[PDB]
Amino acid sequence: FFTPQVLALEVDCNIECASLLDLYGQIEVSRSTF
Amino acid sequence: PAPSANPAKIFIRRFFSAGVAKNVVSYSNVMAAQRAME
Repeated sequence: FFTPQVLALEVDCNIECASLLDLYGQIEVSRSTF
Repeated sequence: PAPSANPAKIFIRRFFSAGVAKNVVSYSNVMAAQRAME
């Protein structure tokens, strides 16, 4: 008989780590075994 | 005027990767056009 007020928050607490993929040299490639 | 929102984002999502400076033509295409001039 009593409907709770569904609030619109969503907690998380889940660190990824940190980004380290922009320092490395980037080269787009083709069919494998270059 | 310009809306800056094209449907060409379907590839930068994952199919492409931003900030890579990819070459415009395959190396095979270059050498193929190379030997084809002789």
